[PDB]
Amino acid sequence: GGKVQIINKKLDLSNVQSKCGSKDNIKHVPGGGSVQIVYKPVDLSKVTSKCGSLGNIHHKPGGGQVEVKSEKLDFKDRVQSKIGSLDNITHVPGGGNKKIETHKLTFR
Amino acid sequence: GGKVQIINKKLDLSNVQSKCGSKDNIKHVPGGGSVQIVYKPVDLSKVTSKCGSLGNIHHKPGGGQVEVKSEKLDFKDRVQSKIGSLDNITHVPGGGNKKIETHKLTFR
Amino acid sequence: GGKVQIINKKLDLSNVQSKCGSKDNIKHVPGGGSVQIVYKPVDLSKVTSKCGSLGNIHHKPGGGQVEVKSEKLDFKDRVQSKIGSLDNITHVPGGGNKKIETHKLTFR
Amino acid sequence: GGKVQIINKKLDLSNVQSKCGSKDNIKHVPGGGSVQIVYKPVDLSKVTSKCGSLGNIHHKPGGGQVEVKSEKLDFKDRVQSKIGSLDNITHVPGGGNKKIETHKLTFR
Amino acid sequence: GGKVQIINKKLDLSNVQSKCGSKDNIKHVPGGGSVQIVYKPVDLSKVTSKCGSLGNIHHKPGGGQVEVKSEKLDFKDRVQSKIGSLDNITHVPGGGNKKIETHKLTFR
Repeated sequence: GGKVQIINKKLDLSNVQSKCGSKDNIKHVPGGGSVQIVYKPVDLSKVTSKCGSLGNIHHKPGGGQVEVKSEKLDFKDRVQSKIGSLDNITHVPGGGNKKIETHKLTFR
Repeated sequence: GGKVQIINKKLDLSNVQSKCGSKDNIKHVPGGGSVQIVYKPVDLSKVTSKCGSLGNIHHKPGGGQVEVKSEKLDFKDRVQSKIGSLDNITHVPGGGNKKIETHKLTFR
Repeated sequence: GGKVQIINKKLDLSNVQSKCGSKDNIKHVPGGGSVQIVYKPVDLSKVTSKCGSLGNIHHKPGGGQVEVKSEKLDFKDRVQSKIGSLDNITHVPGGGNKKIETHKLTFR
Repeated sequence: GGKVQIINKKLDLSNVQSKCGSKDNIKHVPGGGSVQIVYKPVDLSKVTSKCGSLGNIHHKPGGGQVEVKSEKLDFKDRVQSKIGSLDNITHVPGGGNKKIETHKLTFR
Repeated sequence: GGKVQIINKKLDLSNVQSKCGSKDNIKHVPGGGSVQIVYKPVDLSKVTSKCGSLGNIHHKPGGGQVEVKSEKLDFKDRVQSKIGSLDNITHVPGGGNKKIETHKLTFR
């Protein structure tokens, strides 16, 4: 028999803002010969702006209802190999250099 | 029989702002020959702005209801290999250098 | 039979602001030949701005309801390999250097 | 039968601000040939600004309700390999140097 | 039957500010050939600004309700390998040096 009464009269709301930055993986790479790896970028963000808003309204006297709201994420990883491997690289941004040598003699 | 009464009269709200910075993994890399790895960037942030807003309204006298709200994240990792391995690299940004040598003699 | 009465009259609220900085993993790297690894950056932050807002309203006399709100994160890691390994590297930003030598003679 | 009465009349609130700094892992690295590793940066911060806001309102006389709000984070780590290993490196930012030598003779 | 009455009349609040500094792991590293490791930076800070705000309102005469609010963090670590190991390194920022030698003769 209880009464839940909400009265709103003459409400003036304004200027509700929310801002988020950029999310770039690889961007503005003038260099070369590099190894850049972005592995599993998982995002569950939320940028929300609520102005005079109400949530769910429930009127369940003696209900007994079962409500389940679940979010499951399963992305377990098991690495058995090299992710980023760079070898035998000569990188000379300069000029006029002489006799730049790299060697890799593997006798298995 | 209890009464929950809320009265709002002549409310003036303004200038509700929320800001967040950028989230960049790899950006502005003029260099070369490097190994850059971003592994599993997981984000669950939330930038919210509430202005005169109300949450969920529940009227459940003697309900007995079961409500479950769960969030499960399972991304366990098991690494059995090199993530970032750089070897046998010559990096000469300068100029005029002479006789730059690198050697790797592995006799297995 | 108890009454919960809240009365708000002639409320003037303004200038509610919240700011957060940027979250960059790898950014502005002019150098080369380096190994940069960002491993599992997990974020659960929240930047919120509340202005004259109310939470959940519950009217449950003698309810007995069971409410569960859980957040579970399981990302245990078990490393059995090198994450960042740099070897046999010559890095000469200068100029005019002569006879720069690196050697690695492994006889297994 | 008890009454919880709250009356707010002619309230003027303003200038509610909260600021947080940037959270950068790797940024502004002009050097090269280095090993930089950021391992599991976990963030659970919260920058909030509340202006004339109210929390959850509960009216549960003789309820007996069970409410559980839990947050569990399990990311135990067990390292069995080198995280950052740099060897056999020549780094000469200067100029005019002569006969710079590095050697590693491992006879296993 | 007890009454909890709170009356607020003609309240003028202003200039509520809270500031926090930046939290950077690795930043502004012009040097090279170094090993920089930031291991498990865990943050649970909170920068809050409350201006004329009220907390949760509870009206539970003879309730017997069980409320649990727990936060559990378990990230125990067990290291069985070198975290940062730098060896066989020549670092000469100067110029004009002659006959700089490094040797490592391991006969296992």
